[PDB]
Amino acid sequence: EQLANARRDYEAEIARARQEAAKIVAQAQERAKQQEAEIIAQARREAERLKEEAR
Amino acid sequence: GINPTLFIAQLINFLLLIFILRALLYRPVMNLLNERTRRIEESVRDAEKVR
Repeated sequence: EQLANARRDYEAEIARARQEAAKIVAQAQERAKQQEAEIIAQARREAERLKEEAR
Repeated sequence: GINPTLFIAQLINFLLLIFILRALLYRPVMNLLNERTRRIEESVRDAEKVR
């Protein structure tokens, strides 16, 4: 029974772990992309402030 | 009780009982061998599944 349930649980856990890891990686990538977009917007604001200083 | 006919009849009965016991123990040895083989196969399958 442990052999049978171990094969079944290995398949189910591999599928569930792949799905959960993909979802967590997607969420972390979305958070990192939002942070990078905020950093790029801050850099653009600094460039605009430098342009205002040049003016 | 000293006669050859009684000894022959008792020997025949003993031979019949010996044959019956031989069949009975031939069944249990095969049953035990099958049980041991099934246990070994189950353990091997469990180890393979874990790996």
